Amino acid sequence: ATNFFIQPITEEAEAYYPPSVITNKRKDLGVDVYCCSDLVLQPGLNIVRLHIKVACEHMGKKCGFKIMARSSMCTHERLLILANGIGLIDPGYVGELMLKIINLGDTPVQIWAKECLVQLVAQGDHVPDHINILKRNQIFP
Amino acid sequence: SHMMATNFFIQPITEEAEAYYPPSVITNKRKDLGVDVYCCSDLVLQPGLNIVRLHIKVACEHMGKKCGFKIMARSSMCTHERLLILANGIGLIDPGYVGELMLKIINLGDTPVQIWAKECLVQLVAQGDHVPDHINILKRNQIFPLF
Amino acid sequence: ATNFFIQPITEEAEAYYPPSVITNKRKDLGVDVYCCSDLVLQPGLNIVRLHIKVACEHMGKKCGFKIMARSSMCTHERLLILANGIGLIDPGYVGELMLKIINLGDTPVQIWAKECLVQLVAQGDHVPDHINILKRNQIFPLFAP
Ligand SMILES: O=c1ccn([C@H]2C[C@H](O)[C@@H](COP(=O)(O)O)O2)c(=O)[nH]1
Ligand SMILES: O=c1ccn([C@H]2C[C@H](O)[C@@H](COP(=O)(O)O)O2)c(=O)[nH]1
Ligand SMILES: O=c1ccn([C@H]2C[C@H](O)[C@@H](COP(=O)(O)O)O2)c(=O)[nH]1
Ligand SMILES: [Mg+2]
Ligand SMILES: [Mg+2]
Repeated sequence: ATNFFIQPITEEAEAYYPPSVITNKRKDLGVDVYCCSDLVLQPGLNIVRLHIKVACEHMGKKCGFKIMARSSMCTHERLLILANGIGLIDPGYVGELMLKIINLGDTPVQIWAKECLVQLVAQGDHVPDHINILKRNQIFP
Repeated sequence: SHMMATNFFIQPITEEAEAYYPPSVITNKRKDLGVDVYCCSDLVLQPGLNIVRLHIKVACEHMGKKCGFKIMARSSMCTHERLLILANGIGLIDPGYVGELMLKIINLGDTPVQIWAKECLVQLVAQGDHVPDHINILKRNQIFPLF
Repeated sequence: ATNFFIQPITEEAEAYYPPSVITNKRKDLGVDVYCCSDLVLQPGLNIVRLHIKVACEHMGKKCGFKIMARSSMCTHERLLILANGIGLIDPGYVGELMLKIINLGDTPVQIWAKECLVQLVAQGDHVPDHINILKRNQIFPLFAP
């Protein structure tokens, strides 16, 4: 009914997205995605790449989805917000997912490749059945 | 296929909340998407991140199954003299959560600002943006199975 | 299945919303919407009118929609966000769309009438099939109380 397809673009992303078919059994709404690189976020705006191409599918038809902050993105010591509130991904988009993150604080803050700052939410808030992680060399299903 | 039922269940947790949530069934005949929700207590929010308890337990139900909901700011939250925004753009609550609902509010200004018990800074929106049919305001001292 | 109806309220809106029917051939989720006049946004809160009445309809029934920033609204030289994150428009609202924009920088920033800072997204995120731009000088029952 509702499935995601994630393809790592970079060598760094490959370390975090080994090819795999995840069945979403706890029925999580959002698909957490990694930073894939350590980065230092300056006060103000930061362009943050997510190292992945993503396709979402609902009832067998390619559909859009939304990039949303995870609850832990903003903590007391890290005042980080998604510049656009919600990242709206149109079904026709086939490029790399990109983030704009504002560090509202006065000093830089460190993020680690292992962290998931944001989550992918299918158009319509449909809970995903499967999350397909494709090979870098692979071909989008 | 054609028409589904969507309902919210709000249960007050504190004595302050009982003032704003008398046991009641609210019918949503205006077909508003969101469910306004009170602060219940006067609070001073410091610059930066503030964790605000909402004094309620919330369940959302769609087609008879417990579902998630979304916390969204109301227009009244941010005023010229009170630069307030929801921390995570939109709050995302999973159906399994049965704790007290909490806001993450960022005070963007340099000075402390006040929120007041009677204000609704935020509204609850069912997973998938379904218009609620009923808002059930449950008695405080009750055991309810959906929680 | 899912249609937007946009009606310009002001003469400034008419500069950007000529009467026409737009097809959404790319199947984008959002409907880009213009500022309609040049504005100076001071540091802190700014109330910004959008000069339009909008109705959304899905499967023959009036529904809600959401105002969302476009990723181009915020750049290194203009630190702009929507105060409310997402603007929730109830299916019964038939007045002018209004925006609360926070300029997080320390200096006024200039936005131009032709820029589209936000987009409209149907309730439930349904892809729009048609975007109808209605004539200003007309009363339409979809916008009745
Ligand atoms: O946070 C975001 C928002 C959008 N996009 C991509 C997918 C969209 O289809 C495309 C154009 O978006 P606007 O510039 O029209 O918002 O950019 C992102 O990668 N990240
Ligand atoms: O804005 C929010 C986000 C989350 N939660 C609840 C639901 C989650 O299951 C639980 C854990 O969230 P963190 O401790 O990760 O914030 O808190 C809230 O009450 N408000
Ligand atoms: O950014 C926004 C949010 C809301 N509204 C309109 C549509 C809503 O139905 C109405 C009341 O919304 P609150 O004041 O309840 O957010 O205001 C806007 O014009 N712009
Ligand atoms: Mg309201
Ligand atoms: Mg677009």
